[PDB]
Order: sequence, then C-alpha cells, then structure tokens
Amino acid sequence: YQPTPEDRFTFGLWTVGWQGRDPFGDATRRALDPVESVRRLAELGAHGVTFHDDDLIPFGSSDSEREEHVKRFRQALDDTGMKVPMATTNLFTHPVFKDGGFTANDRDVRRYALRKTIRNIDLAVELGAETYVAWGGREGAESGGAKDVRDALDRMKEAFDLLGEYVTSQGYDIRFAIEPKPNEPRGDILLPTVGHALAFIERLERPELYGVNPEVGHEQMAGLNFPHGIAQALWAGKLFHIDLNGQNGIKYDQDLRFGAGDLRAAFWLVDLLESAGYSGPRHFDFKPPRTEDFDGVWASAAGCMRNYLILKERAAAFRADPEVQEALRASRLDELARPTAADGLQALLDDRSAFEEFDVDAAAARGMAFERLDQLAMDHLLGA
Amino acid sequence: YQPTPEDRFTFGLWTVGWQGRDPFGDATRRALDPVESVRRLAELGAHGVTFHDDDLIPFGSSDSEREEHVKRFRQALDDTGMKVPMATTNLFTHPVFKDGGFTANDRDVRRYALRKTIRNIDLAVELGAETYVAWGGREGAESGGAKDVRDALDRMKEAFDLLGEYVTSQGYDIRFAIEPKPNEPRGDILLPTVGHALAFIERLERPELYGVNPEVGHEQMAGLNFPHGIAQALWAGKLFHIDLNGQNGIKYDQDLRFGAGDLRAAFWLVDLLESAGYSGPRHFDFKPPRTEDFDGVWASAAGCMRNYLILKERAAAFRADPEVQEALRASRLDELARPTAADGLQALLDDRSAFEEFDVDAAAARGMAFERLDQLAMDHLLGA
Amino acid sequence: YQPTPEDRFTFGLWTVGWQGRDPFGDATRRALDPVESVRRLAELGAHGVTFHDDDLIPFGSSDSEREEHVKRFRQALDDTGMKVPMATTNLFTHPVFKDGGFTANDRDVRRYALRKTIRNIDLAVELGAETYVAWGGREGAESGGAKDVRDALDRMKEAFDLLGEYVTSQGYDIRFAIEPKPNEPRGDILLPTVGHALAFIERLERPELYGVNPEVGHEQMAGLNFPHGIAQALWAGKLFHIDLNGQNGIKYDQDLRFGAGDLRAAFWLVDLLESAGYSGPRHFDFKPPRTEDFDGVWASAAGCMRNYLILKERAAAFRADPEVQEALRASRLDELARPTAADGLQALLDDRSAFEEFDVDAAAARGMAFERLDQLAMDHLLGA
Amino acid sequence: YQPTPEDRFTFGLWTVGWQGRDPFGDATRRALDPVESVRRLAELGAHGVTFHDDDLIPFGSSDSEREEHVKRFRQALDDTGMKVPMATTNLFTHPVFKDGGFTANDRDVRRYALRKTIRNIDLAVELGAETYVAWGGREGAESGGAKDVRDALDRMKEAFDLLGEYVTSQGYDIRFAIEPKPNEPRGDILLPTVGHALAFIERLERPELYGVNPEVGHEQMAGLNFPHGIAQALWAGKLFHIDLNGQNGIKYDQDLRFGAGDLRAAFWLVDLLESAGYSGPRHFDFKPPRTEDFDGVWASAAGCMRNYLILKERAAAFRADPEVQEALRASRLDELARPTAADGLQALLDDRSAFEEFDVDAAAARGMAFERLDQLAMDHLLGA
Ligand SMILES: [Mg+2]
Ligand SMILES: [Mg+2]
Ligand SMILES: [Mg+2]
Ligand SMILES: [Mg+2]
Repeated sequence: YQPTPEDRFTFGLWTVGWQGRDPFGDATRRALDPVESVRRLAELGAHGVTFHDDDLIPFGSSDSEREEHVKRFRQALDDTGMKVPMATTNLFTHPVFKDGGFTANDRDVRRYALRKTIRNIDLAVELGAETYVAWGGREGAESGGAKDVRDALDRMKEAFDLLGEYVTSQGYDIRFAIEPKPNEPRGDILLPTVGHALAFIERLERPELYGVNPEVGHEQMAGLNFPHGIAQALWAGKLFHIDLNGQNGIKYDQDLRFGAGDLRAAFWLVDLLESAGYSGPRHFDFKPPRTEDFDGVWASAAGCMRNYLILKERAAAFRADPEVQEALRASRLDELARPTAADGLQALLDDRSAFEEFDVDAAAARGMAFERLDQLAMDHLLGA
Repeated sequence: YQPTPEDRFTFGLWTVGWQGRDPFGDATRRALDPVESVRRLAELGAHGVTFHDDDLIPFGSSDSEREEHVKRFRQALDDTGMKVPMATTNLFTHPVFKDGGFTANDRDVRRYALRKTIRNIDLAVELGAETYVAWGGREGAESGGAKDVRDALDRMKEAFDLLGEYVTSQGYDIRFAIEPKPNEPRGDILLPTVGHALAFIERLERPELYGVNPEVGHEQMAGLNFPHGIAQALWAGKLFHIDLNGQNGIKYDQDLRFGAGDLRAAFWLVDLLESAGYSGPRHFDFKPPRTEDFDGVWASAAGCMRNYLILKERAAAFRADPEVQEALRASRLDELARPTAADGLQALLDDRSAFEEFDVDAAAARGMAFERLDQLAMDHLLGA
Repeated sequence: YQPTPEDRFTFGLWTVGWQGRDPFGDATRRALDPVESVRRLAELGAHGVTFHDDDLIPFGSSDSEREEHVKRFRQALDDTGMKVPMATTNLFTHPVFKDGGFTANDRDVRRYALRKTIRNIDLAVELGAETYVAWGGREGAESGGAKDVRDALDRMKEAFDLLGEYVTSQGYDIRFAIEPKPNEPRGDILLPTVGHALAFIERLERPELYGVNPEVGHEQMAGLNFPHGIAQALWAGKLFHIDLNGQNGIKYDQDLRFGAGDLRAAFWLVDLLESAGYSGPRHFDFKPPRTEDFDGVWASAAGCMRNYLILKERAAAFRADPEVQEALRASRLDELARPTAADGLQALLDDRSAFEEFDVDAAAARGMAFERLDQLAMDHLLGA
Repeated sequence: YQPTPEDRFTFGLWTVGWQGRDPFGDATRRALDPVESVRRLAELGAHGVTFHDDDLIPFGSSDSEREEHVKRFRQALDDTGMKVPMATTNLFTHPVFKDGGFTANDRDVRRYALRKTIRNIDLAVELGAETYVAWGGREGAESGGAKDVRDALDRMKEAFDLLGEYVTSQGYDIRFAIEPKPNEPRGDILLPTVGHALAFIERLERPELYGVNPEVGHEQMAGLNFPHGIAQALWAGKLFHIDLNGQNGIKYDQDLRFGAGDLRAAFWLVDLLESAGYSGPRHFDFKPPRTEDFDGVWASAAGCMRNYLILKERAAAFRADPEVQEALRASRLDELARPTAADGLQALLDDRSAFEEFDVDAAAARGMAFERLDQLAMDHLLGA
C-alpha cells in the first residue's frame, strides 16, 4: 500500500502545518516552513500540495517578501517534483472577515475580499493550479436578524460572477470549486451542503466555470451520506475537487485522517470514486491531532494515503468478485440502471402490466437480498 | 389570534387523521372519516385540506367505491367552503414500495409508481389542486451496495420528466413540489435537503414545472437552518409549497404542532414568509401526539394556526419598530442589500480603496451590533 | 468465523420476528412462530433466545392459551438445546401505556404495569432466565408540562424497589438490567443514557440487584461513544447485559445488524468486552431491514455473529502483536494504569517534581504517538 | 426586568473577557483587565464573578505578580460589592494538558494537574468561594487505543479523592461540582453527560463533597433535554452549580447568551429552577460572539440576565394561572406525584383492580390532554 505519483495524493500546507490551536488550547507544535512540508510530503509519496494565500505568504508581506516566499516554495517544488493543483484564499482568519468576505454586511469588506481573492488567483495560475477552491467559512450568522439570506445570496452570486469575468478576461484555464460546510465557525454557514452549493452554481452567469469541493467531514456534520452527495455531484458533472478526512458524527469538525471516522463510508466513497473514474487529485484536508509531535504528523499523513489504498484494493476486490456480481443481479442493481419507460409516456399509459394487471402482492413478496450483498461488502472490506 | 380564510391555513387529512401508530406502538385513536375532518377543520378556521390518494380512497377500491368516496368528500368541501390546494401520492406505505417508487431497483415497480401517480394527478386536477407534492420517502438505502445513486437519479429524473410531459400533454395548470427529507424511513433518503432538491430540479427537461416543498422538521433532522433554506428556495423562485410543524433537533421526525420545537426558528420563518410576501398556503404536516384523544387532536390543530398568528404579529412588530429599524442600519443590513461592485470589474480592480488603501484594522474594529439587534428580536418575540 | 455454544450469541424473538412495520409502512413479512425462530436460530449457531411477554404469549391470552404457547416454546428449546437467558416486559405497544408504564401519570396504569411485569418475572424464572431487562420506552414526554421528572423518578424508583422486594421475597436468582435510550418513541425518554441509568440505580433500596443493559445504537443516538459507556458500566460492576446492533449516527434508531453502522466502534467494543472477560450473552437486538424476505432475515442474523467473530479475531491480533504492545508503551498506556499518588496526599504536596521543578515545556514537547497506534489498530482491523 | 442582588447572577471572567479566537480566526477584541470586567458587570446588576486560576493570574507568574493581581481584583470586588462564589482550574489550555490533567497518560502530568488545582483551591477559599468546579475538557480521546477508560476512571477517582482529602484536611467549607461535556476539544470527553457524572460521584470516597455543574449547551450537544437532566440532578440532591447559555442543537459548543438557542428549553429550565427553589447562583458561561465590539459584549451579558427574568415572570404566571392549574389536573400531574403502591407489595399483588379487573381499553381511551396544557404554556411564554 505504498503511494505512487499516479495516485495523485495531495495535501494542504495547513494540514500537516496545523500547530494545534483549538477553541480551548494553545499550539502544541512549532510552525512548519512550507519548504519542509513539501520535502516531507514528497518523501511519503504525495504528488502535490495546496495552499491558502496566507499559508504561503504571511499576511501583510511586502512585494519583496512575497517574491522571496514564492521563490523558496518553487525551489522545493522543483527539488521534489511536487505539483500545486489547487489554491484558495483565506477569507476567514483575519478579524476583518468576522462577518464574511463575499457576504459581509460591510460593502468595503466585500470589495476587499474580492481583491484579495483575485490577487491569489493570479498566483495560483503562476504555480500551475487548475482548480481554485472557495470555502466561505465566515458567510452566515449566529442570529436571525444579522443576515438577510436572499441579499447575501445576491452578494455571493455577484462575487462569483465577478471572479468568472476575471478569469475569462485573463484567458485563464482555472475553474472554481465551492466547498460547502454546514456550520463552524458561524452558527450556520451559507451553502451548507453539496446540494445547496450545486443549486447555487446553476444561478451563476457562467455555471460551467464552477463545481463543488465536497469534504467528507462537512457533509457528515449534517448527518448526511457523503458517498450519496458525491454521487449527486458526479451525476451533475460538478465534482471539480474533493477533500478527504474523517469525522465521527455530528459534532465539531474533527478533521481526522482519512479512513478514521466512518470507515464504511470511506469504503463506499473510494468504491464510488474509483468506479466512476474520478480523475482529480485525492486531496487530504485533515489535521494531525494536537497530541502528536512531528513524527506523529508524518505518520498521520502517511495513514491518509495508506487507508485510501487499502480501501481501493478492497473495493476493487468486491466489484471483481463473481459472487458479488451475482448478488448485485440478485438485488436488481442491473435493473436500476435500465430506463423505466424508454417506450415512452403513451406506451406506459397503455401498458396494463403497469397497472390493471400488475400483481402488487407478488412484487411485494420479492426480497431485495440487500443483507447478503452488504455482508459480502463487509467480508471484502475486512479481508474475511 | 383567530384564523381567517385569507390566512390560507391548510392541513393534510393524514395529520389530524393520524391514528397514533409508531415504531413501538399500536393505534390510540380510531380512524377519522375525511368528511369529519373537513368539517372539524373548517370549524377551527382552516381554509383547506390536502390528501394522498390512499387517504381519500382506500387502496384497491373499485371504481364505484372510488366515486362514492370522492362524492362524499366533495359534499363536505361544498358544505364548508374548504379548498383542496394540493394533493400527493402514497408511494411509501404499501410493501410493494419497500425499495422505492420512482427509484425502486425493480423496473416493474417504477412503472407502477408512475401510473399510480398519474391517476391521482387527474383527481387532484378535478378537485382544483394547483400543486402536486412528491415525497420520495422510500427512495434511498440502508446499505451502500443496494442503491447506485447516479442510476437512481437517472430514474428519478426520468420519472419527473414523464410526469411533466403528462401534465403538459393534458394542458393542466398544476405544478410539482418535491419534498426533501434526509432519512426516515430509509437509512438515507435521496434528495435529502432543500439544496439537493433545488439542484436536481435544474436538471429536469421542464424545470419551470417543479419547485420544492420544504418541511420544517425535515431540514432540522439534518441540523440545518430552516429559515436559511427557505430563503434560498425563495431566491431561486422555487418555493412552491411549504410544510409547517415542529421538531426538537436531530432525531426521528416528530411532527410536532407548529410553534413547538424550535420556537425562535419558527419566529424567523414567519418573519421571512411574511416579509417576502409568500402567497401559498400555510400547510401543516404534523401529528397530534398519540397521548391525545380527539379533543386534543383539535386542540393541537388549532395551536398550529394560533402560533403562526402570534408569531406573525410579533415579527410584524419587530420590523415596524423604529428602534429595530435603527438597529438594522447599525448592523449594516442596508449595506448587505447594496451591490458590491455595480461599478464593474475593472473599476474594482482599479480602486485603491478596495486594496492598497483599505484600512483592515479600522474595518475590523467596527462592531456588528448583532447582539443588541437579536435582543430586540427576543424582546419582540416574548412581548417584553 | 462459525459460531459455537461458548460464544453465547443470543437473539430476541422480536428481532428476526420483526414483520417490517415502520412509521410509514405496513408489514413486509408474515409473523413467525417462535418455534420456527428457535429452530432457525439454532441452525445458525445461536445459543439462546429472549422474549417480551407479548412476543411469546399473545396479549390477552387465556390461561390455557398461555400454557399451550409456553409448552410449544419449551419443546423447541428442548429440541435444539437453546437457552433463555433473559426476558423482559412489553410496557410500550398497547395504547394503555401511551404515557408510560411505571411512570404513567395515571396511577392505575402504573399499578397494572407492575402486575404485568411481575407475572412475566415468574415465567422468566420458570424458563431459566437469570436477567430481566426493563426498557422504559414510553417513560418521558413530548412537552415540558406533561411530566414532572422528579415525581417520575420517584415513581420509577418505587416501581423498581417493589420489583426488588418481589424477587427477594420469592428467593429468585434473577437480576434486573435497565436499558437506556435517549428518545424514540417519546420525544425524550427518562434515563436517556448509560450514565443516567447507573446514577439512578445507586438510589434504589437494593442497588446490587440492578445493572444496565446498554444498546449500541441507543448511546449512538445521542452521539456518545458506546465503548466508553461500556467501560464506565464495567468500572462500576454494572454491566449485567448488552444489546448489540448497528446505527449510523444521530437519527431514528435503525437497529442494523451488528458490525453495520459504526464499524470502528464495533471493533473497539469487541476489544473491550473480550479484554475485560465479559461473561454475559452477546445478545443481538436488531431488525432485518424490511426490504428482506426470510432468506435475508436469516442472512442478517448470521451476519451479526459473523461480524462479532471477525472483530474478535482482529482485536485479539491487535493486542497480541508485539509492535502494538510496543506502541502502547510508547503512548504511555502502561502509565495510565499506575496510580497517580500511591505515596499519598502529603507526599504529593511535598514533591517539588510535581510543581516547582516540573518542567512543563519538556513534558508538553513529548508526543503521544496516538496516530501510529491507531494506524496499527486500523491495519489490524482491515487485515492489512 | 432589571437585575437585583438577590437574583444572584454571576459571570465567568472568561465569558465577557473572551477575545474572540476560534478554530478558524484570530482575536477580534483586546484582552480585558479583570478589574474592568468586575466594574462593568456590577454596573449591569450582576452579583458576582468566577475565575479559572489562569484568568486571574497569568500562567507562570511570580509570587509578587500573583499577589498584585489578586490585590487589584480584591479592590474591584470591594469597590463594587461583587462576590466570588465559585472558582475553577484551567487544566486545558497549556500544551502540557493536551492528553488530560487528572487522566493524562503521563503520571507526571497527573501529579502536576493536582498540584495546580490545590494551589487554586486555597485561593478560592481566600476569596470566599463555596463551590469549586472541575471541567475535564482534555480528559478523553480521539482514537480508541489511546485511552483505556477503566484505567482513566480509576485515575479520575484517585484525583477527586485526593482533592476531597485535601479540603477535609484543611477544614474548608468548599464543595466540588463536576461539569460534564460530551465532546470538544477531545473527540469524546470522559463523563460526557450529567448522568455519567452523577454515577461517577457515587463511587468517590466522600460523595457528599461532590455534585454536578451541568451546562445548558453541553447536554444539548448530545441532543439531551437539559431540564430533564437538571431534574435528575435535583432529585439526587447533587445540583451544586449550574452554567447557563444557549446552543442551537448538535454542533460545536456555541456558548450563546442565555435565552438564545432553544428558547422553550430555557423556559422549562427557569420554571424548574424557580419551582424547586434552587438557591445557587445563576451563572452564565457564554461568549459574546466575535462579531461584537465591547458595547456588544455588555449588551450580550445584559441579555443573559434579562432573558432569565422574562422567563421567570412567564413561568410564574403559568404556574399561578388557575386555567393551567386545572389543565395540570386534567393531565393527571397530581396523580404522578402520588405513590404507586403505598399499600405495599402484597396489597398490590392481591388487588384485582390492578390486574384481572383492570379495564385496559377504558384506561387507554383516556386522553392525556397534553396539547392543551402545552399551548397554555406557549401562550404564557409569548405573553399571548
Ligand atoms: Mg476543506
Ligand atoms: Mg411533509
Ligand atoms: Mg434493546
Ligand atoms: Mg461551563
């Protein structure tokens, strides 16, 4: 289960670089130089890294400090063969964004958040990123009167439309991926799920430029089925990026390593990505727990990739097993994939087998055989 | 707080008619004749009722039994002045639908579910309904291998497209409203939230024919903010119906009377519907607890309407209060409603006030004043 | 992974006998004769069955019907070698219990619930049960004014004290196990978690006669860590019974087969029961999904046992692995098991190494090595 | 609704002093001098303040710095008439406590956490505190192998027993209050609910010295009914302190002002505390949102008290209303308070009215009238 470049495993600088500050605790690790993280990730077999503007260039840097930070980072990339497939903006840490970036009630802040984004889009393109993620973690409210959501959606649409006009005007080959989250750090976050983000995108001026960046734990924070949401994003053609991690249920976002948290959901996720031929990076947005020293940071990162590869092997064995293929037919998964009424409306209307002569009790007596199928899946997952 | 016809309060037959069977208990009340429910609802000041096919006509009825059931119901409507604004299909109770209607793995069941729906669309139109709700409560799975979600979405789209072709072919003035729910009775339900349903609709052949029917408790079963989801549905132009009830958090769907459960969310909901000028029925999809006799059924139904009207009064007083209007300005709600960059992209790019000369620390020092605004809202809700 | 009598796997009659009625659906399977269930369970390698009074004897049976039902059941037990280690009362299905049994507001109902219980305690003893479970599924409320909880706890204590006096008066060797659940079918259930039940027991007149019967899914309905709660019950000496099943998070109680739901929690549960030498039955309180026919019922039941045995093997391999034993020492699990201050209070107070000369920064620099330990656990679970 | 000294409203220094750092954001407010907070709280009508050691004396202070900090604080208390009824230890912020204080796997850390606690117990007594809270926010785990919970409970018991021996040895009139929380900042926290804490206390050497400090939002993080848990703590005689705030469901702990979050639960809480004659401080453990400036901090704190007093008035009006008193009798709340079987076991056994001659169908036909009672409660809460 050793990673390869074709596995396309990628990590955010802020993942392994998380110093361990939480709502109730100070940092437990020193800050990492991005150069060190690139080298250590490469050694573990990662293919690339990602960044927020502020992870790579300290907020408020002069042009000369900006250039030096980028130069050093690029040297580490060149030294290792690491790629930068995705970048994003920090529109959440600085106090100025306490009510939002794109949907701050203050218009001056909205305009600033756009200009900060556009600056980093240019950098992302310089570094070869083809995806630009937007996580509006400050967009939302703790109280009902604070945020008129229709007006906030109008501002959010205006912001993303301006970004689309910008990339089009520059001739860039970069696309956007909107990352939903239901809550945390705001009491409620706007576009709280994959579904709300997909629906929003369809209202944009240039919807082809935007997809989703779903994150395992984010959908699980609302108790939703992550594989199901990924399926709807694939069905819509909008899975432009994915963030992989673990989460134990409906609680604060834990950002556990991938494979931890809901292991069976991880299995069905990998099965779906691999069956569908998803071609994007397998990006980990996780935090090594603050209990760990740097050895444990690198162990946790390695574990992300390892668990993906173990699950990949088990899912492939499941799908290739003739006994599972038989059980899939026994449960009529083949029939689910066939059109209900390719004969057309009128033919359906005229078909007595669909109504007057449909034997409902005979149909109801048929078992689905789902339990035997699921125990085959369990046996395969556990290597039993 | 006495209801009027213009309040347009409506109830499902299955609400006040719920006999009290639950996962662990037998019925505690006798079945109600729909005629009795129409009369009792009218006496309380309801404006209309709604129905599933099977609530009005016992499943498996002959044509003559069907006609008699409808005739009696229509007499009660005529006797009372009650309307029937919405109808829906039962595609969940009968064992034949144990794996779904429109997305059953068995194709024969899918075709039958369409024919059952189309039959009741014709009835709905005969009774003057302008909305047809679809709640796919059996669409989904308990296990991962049981349901390929992309194939199920293809079947779901095919079904709704056929229904759209049917209504168009008949020249009917009826539109569809898809009701999301995240889980229960399936482990996970397809289209689990307002967002997923909105996104799905945009993929239909005739998207103008479909909206959402959000239900208070359903979105709260995923821990989501119901007012926020209603706002996104209004923003999209897709709020075709609403189902009102109460829910205490993330648990089994409780179907409490409206106002019970999350009272502050109920307040912000009413504020939003009334401010936005929502024109549809205020429909209650609730269950009087099985602890109650029929006196308690009618009390619970009356309480639905009463709580809506109390909340309406308090929300209107909030919005009309000059002190609240001042607090809204103090929190910059007026600025949220103004375009970020009506000057355009290039002007924003050229505006040093948005970047080089934006004083981030001065902007960050500004309080939002959200707590004072929310305590005004609390004072108004409580009549303090 | 084939079950043996020493595995002591047991099943409730109402598990495999669940006909499939849910909040939104009719039965999908015919009722099973208890005799058939005993025979089929035995064939799968179960060691015993359990029952509610009403599962074995139809409610309202004459004395002669009661005797015949028991006679047939006993013949099936004798024919198979199956045991009956536990019994319980149905104080939830009949409408009379809609506000509770032991804590019904009506005193007449409370007295009846005690008499119904005592009758079945005598039967349980006749059948050789050594544990008597009490699940107060109707004890609680949907609204705040309905149930004064201090008065209800007084009634609950009075009821359990009377049962204790009864068993003591008869000289029976049976003990009670109180089964917590947080909600469903009441909005909130009294004694909602293992902790609340443990605390309650300590207030009883004869606390040695009562323990807990924790159920996997019940604690997971409150988002709690089931292994942790089992650990506290073991620490208290109060784990008198356990109910095994699966649950996917905070939602309606799903009663999935054991191993489904939170698989990693299942692994840590089995590890804990086996490490602690738990000696009671491994009882499954689950429902084969209503999608299944009887073949799927028996498959689901077999899967319960299979998953327990796979997990047992993997947990034992984890604990026996010298690399894991080393990692446990590296994470200081050995030190957690050593007294903080066996030297005593005054010695601790006088120990400068505990205060003035404790190097907090050196201590804080030490990693816990928990991630490497957990990835060993993951590798073992998956057989990697 | 203006606060008075007899209202006994108290606040933690860390509440109004929270600078606004969260998992994704820097501070938005400057640090407050404790002196300023005492004066501002007093002006709003608070009666007292509380503290962690580290809120009053910067961690690592010399003896002279410690004395000066305490002297200034005491002057502010004397200047205002503010009391200090409760104190507590910070055993969570410093990296040394990343795996716990009392249950850290490292024994040296456990001993240090005891010595840090004991130092501040002496200070608490000097300042006149009669309650000493313990919130073990770092006690727990993210992974299953990291923490043997039985061993951790042994260490937790050892620690609390040593603290009990210490206070007894000094002749102090201070008692302990253990504050449960289910998760955050650990993945799972030990003693996660009121129930688990109550049960734990009964195992201590001197259980009379310990009670619980339940917090509204903490129990609501597990989806539990806070009023119900407070009722069980009162029933046990163990409500030694309470922490008041708001929470919107099962999510990260929000620490909203009291009255926000679940307003109806707040109403039933106040009703219960006032009806039971709870005599302790009404302590607010909340955080003014980081959106606010200092004006909003003081507004949020004022709102805590205001909402308590509005709710107190409405609950008292509910209980005094003859119509509610009649509805309580109609729902048999009076009968819930009467013993089930003061006649004794044998009399119950011999009572045919409890069994052979109990008319179950007549009893089941009786409505509980809970909906009318709850709508009276709603009407009273809203002043309708
Ligand atoms: Mg992410
Ligand atoms: Mg509905
Ligand atoms: Mg059970
Ligand atoms: Mg607290």
